[PDB]
Amino acid sequence: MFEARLVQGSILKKVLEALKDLINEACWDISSSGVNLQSMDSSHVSLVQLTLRSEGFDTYRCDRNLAMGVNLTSMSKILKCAGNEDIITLRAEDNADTLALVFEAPNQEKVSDYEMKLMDLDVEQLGIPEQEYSCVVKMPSGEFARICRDLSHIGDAVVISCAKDGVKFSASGELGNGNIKLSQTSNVDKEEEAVTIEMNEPVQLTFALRYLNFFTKATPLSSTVTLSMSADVPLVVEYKIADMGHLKYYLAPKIEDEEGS
Amino acid sequence: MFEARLVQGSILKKVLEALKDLINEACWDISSSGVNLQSMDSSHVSLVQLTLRSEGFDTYRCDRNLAMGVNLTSMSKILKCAGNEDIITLRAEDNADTLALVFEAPNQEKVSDYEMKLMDLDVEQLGIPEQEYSCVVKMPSGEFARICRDLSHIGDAVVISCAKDGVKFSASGELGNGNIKLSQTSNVDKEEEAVTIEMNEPVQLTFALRYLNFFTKATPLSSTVTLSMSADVPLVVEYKIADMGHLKYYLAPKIEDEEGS
Amino acid sequence: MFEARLVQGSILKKVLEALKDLINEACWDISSSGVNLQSMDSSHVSLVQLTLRSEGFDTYRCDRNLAMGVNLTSMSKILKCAGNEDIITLRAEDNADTLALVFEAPNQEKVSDYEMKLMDLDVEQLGIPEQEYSCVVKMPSGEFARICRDLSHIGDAVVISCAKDGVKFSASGELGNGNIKLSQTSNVDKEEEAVTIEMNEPVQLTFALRYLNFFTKATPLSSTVTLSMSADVPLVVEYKIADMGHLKYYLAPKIEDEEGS
Amino acid sequence: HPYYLRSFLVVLKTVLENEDDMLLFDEQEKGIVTKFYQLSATGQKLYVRLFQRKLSWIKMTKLEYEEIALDLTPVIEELTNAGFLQTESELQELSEVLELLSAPELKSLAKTFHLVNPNGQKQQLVDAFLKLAKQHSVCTWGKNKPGIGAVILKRAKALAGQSVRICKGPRAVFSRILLLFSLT
Repeated sequence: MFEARLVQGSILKKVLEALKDLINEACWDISSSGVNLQSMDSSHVSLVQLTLRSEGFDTYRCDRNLAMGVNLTSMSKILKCAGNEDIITLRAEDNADTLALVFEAPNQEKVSDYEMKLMDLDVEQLGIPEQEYSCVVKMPSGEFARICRDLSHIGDAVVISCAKDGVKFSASGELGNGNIKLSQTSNVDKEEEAVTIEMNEPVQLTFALRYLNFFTKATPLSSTVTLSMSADVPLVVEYKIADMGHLKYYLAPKIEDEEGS
Repeated sequence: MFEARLVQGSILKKVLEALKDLINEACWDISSSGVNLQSMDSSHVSLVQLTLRSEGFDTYRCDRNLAMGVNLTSMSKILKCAGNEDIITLRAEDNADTLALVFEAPNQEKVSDYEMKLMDLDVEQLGIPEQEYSCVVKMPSGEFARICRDLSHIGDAVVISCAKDGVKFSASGELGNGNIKLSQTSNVDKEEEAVTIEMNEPVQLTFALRYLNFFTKATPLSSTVTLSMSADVPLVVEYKIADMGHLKYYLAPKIEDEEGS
Repeated sequence: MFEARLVQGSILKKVLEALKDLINEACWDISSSGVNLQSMDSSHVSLVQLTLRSEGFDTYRCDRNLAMGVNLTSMSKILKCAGNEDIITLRAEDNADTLALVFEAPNQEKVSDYEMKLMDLDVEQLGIPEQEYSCVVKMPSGEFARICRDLSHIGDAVVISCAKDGVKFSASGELGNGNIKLSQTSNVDKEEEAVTIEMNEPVQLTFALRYLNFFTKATPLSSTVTLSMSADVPLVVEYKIADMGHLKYYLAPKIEDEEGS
Repeated sequence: HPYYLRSFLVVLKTVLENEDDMLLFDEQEKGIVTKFYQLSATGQKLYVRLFQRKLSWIKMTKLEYEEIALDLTPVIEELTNAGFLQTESELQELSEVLELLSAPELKSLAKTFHLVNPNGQKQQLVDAFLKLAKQHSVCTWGKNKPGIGAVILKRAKALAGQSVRICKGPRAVFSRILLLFSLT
């Protein structure tokens, strides 16, 4: 019997927004140690992984490992009906095709219950090759969302050059070309201001901005994003959901001959 | 000639938006008692009644009774140009051909005048019956509006159930089923943030959600909304217009089809 | 070479926004006196003049007078990327066709660099005759900005009828007629609330509104419009750009004989 | 139409009296034509009409012809069994199904994908989709399974539904027949 009591419903509310437009259907892999989501987009180019642990859950009970196929758009519709302060009581019955969402009003006057139907998708056990990253970047989430939104107008591709003096974002289009670069923060102790860059070898790659805009819809989840990248490896964007888990994205670099042909 | 001075222009403003999307034409029967409006809706389903007591107005005078056929959509457009804190001075002469609006300013530095064209309409009066109701609920206006929009994503039929400890808002759509219950609390000193139900006999009805969404448009008028229903009796939704008057909203329940057979 | 350093980057953003919907391409005439622009509108109805004196810029230098044809639409999109407090650093070199805009964050942590592609436009200069006007009115920008928007819902022709004790922005339409009459104010401590009017002859005119709505998009630049007209002379709307320059707007009055047909 | 029924069969039964015509047609064509007469009298119309029509994978939901029946589906089953009306069956051809799909439907399919400029002119989205065929490097993120095109055709057939088409063999042989009849 699956029964989870989550105090901060906004945390679950935010997650669905990040997945609502990028993925429509996915398998909700659940274990006795926490939740685990992992799927691919329709265009089959990006990988999303969610590592929600069990410690953050106020009440966790997973008698057996389950996997439920749930319409992400359908979940978002139901989730948006719960306030940003309620107590989620997601609770699932063994092979019943019924996800009993229960919204607990902190005012303790309103009782809200919903049930949604479960689809039957198929699992593909996506292998995730652990592999180190030459260039490591952490910098506050808003500016990254700012930068990736600004360069959308000028172009469609971005050249990220992990320079030791500062990461520089460049795009080229028929409106012109523009480069944006930052400087490593030295004295500001605020964790929401550091632009620290870890350097192992210089790297330059290319990515489609239509997906970078999709990724950053999860800015309210955390203040700092972590970018790790190296030669011929997919881009990884990392968010830290407080202390209950992390939300990492995977973006394969645009092949260097795609623009040639 | 008819002259009315209203200090609170926002009150008259808030009235129009509620009525603008539901009713196109109306007859404003004007007497020394005050302002009256009764108008059967466009789709020939719901009924809207409006009353404004003359005593609440700062200045009021009407020698002989009058009812004007006035376009709701057009006259609503004009008031959008008036500030929320103006001192409206609705005036219309005995020779009923045009309507004068005398929008003012709090600083008495800018005055605005507008002229409205009247229309001749057939005054079809319907005698509503005055009777007691089985289950009556007073509960915060904002919460009711939130409930209506939330269940609107599930189905098109909310099932009302006056119960022991509150109401049993129930949505039943193809995507799922949604049950929401509000616990009856009365110990709260703030009457605005309280729900009180008087019980005489249990009765269960159903109404379409499309009208319920429109019915909520008068939300800013007041913080508390009163609901009364009984067996085979149209639903009653009333908004208390400060100390000015009141607005009642009528909707007959659907006939439960023999879907069980 | 041409180098300009403006601390108040908001001025350029607001200026660029104002001319977006009225002018597609313009030739920027620059001299040692400062930046000047004169480009008659796309619809071939209104004339726009804009001037920037040199001393207003924190740092200004220009070896030879140049004239660049800039796609006005593209400039704003690049400008939209700049923040509300950056130090714009307009710079062009020799006989190139590339505008080098530079945005600098106040904390010196984020350096934004963009480049444009100039285009060749014919330099068409139109004489501006200087003469005296009949009614000159200095009135707060927000009040007028409200006025033009308000009268749009009625019709498409204002009738300004300057008099000895105020203004009478009347209008008319199929819905009716709206006569807004502001009252002359003289005893106000602040200059952002005075509507001082100087008149020699009474004047009654007529103008097209859809331009006027475009015409007030420069509202955030100032809070004091210096609108002025004379007999058979195009309307003059001027905003004082802090201590930077002036942005004057020209519109010829409409002919009454066209309204007869 | 009576004229459609009246003529075609008349054309065949007058081209029947010419020993040269059989001298120029093999036994297989003769057997097909015998099958064609063997077809039901009311089943003649569906092959009679669509033959005198545009050759394309087109859905039955668009068809409105009712003078035979509103639910003449079993006749189409008979035609498919005999081997004239190829149903959905072997539909794995990306270009054909994209032509089959409708423009608003194409826009919708673009929305659920992450293409560039998912709002343009009909064929432009089609070659934009065919551009996605240049692939088999990113679908190899995990398992190889290169059927990106399989995914697109699956979702399109779900979007489109059923459709049919005429086999080239019959079309060709009766085109030969009526052109010999014309001789012009």
